[PDB]
Amino acid sequence: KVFGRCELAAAMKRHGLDNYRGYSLGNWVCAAKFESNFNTQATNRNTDGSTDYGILQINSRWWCNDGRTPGSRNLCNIPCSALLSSDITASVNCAKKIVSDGNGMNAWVAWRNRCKGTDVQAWIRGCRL
Ligand SMILES: [Cl-]
Ligand SMILES: [Cl-]
Ligand SMILES: [Cl-]
Ligand SMILES: [Cl-]
Ligand SMILES: [Cl-]
Ligand SMILES: [Cl-]
Ligand SMILES: [Cl-]
Ligand code: NA
Ligand SMILES: [Rh+3]
Repeated sequence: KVFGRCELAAAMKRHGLDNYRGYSLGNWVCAAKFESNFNTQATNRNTDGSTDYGILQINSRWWCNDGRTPGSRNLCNIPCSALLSSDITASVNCAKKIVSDGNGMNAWVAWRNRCKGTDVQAWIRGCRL
C-alpha cells in the first residue's frame, strides 16, 4: 500500500507515534517519506547482505527475521514480511523499539541526513489530525 501523506500521519498518530520518545509526528512522516516514499512494500538490500523492509525500512540485521541474514537478530520478534503489510502495526511497534535503543531517530540514516533539524511540521500541514 502506498499511503497518502495525511493518511499515514493519521495512522501513525492512532498507533501512538506522535511524540513517541519526544519525536513529533512530522519527524515520523518525514522519515517514512525518504525511507519508502510511503510504500509499505518497499525493500532494499544493504551491502552487508541484510535487507530493509517497509514504510520505515527496518533492517533484518537486528530487528526482524528474513531467514537470509547470517548472524543477525530478530529483536522485534517478527518475520520481516510482516513489515510489508498494508496494516502498519508491526512497523510502528518495531519502530518504537528501535527509537528507544539509545540513538533516537538517528537509527534512520535518512532521517538524520534529510529530516533532522528541518521544518518537519510541514509534513503534517493541512492534515485533519
Ligand atoms: Cl508527499
Ligand atoms: Cl511535527
Ligand atoms: Cl537470518
Ligand atoms: Cl533475536
Ligand atoms: Cl519468522
Ligand atoms: Cl494501518
Ligand atoms: Cl532522543
Ligand atoms: Na534478522
Ligand atoms: Rh491501523
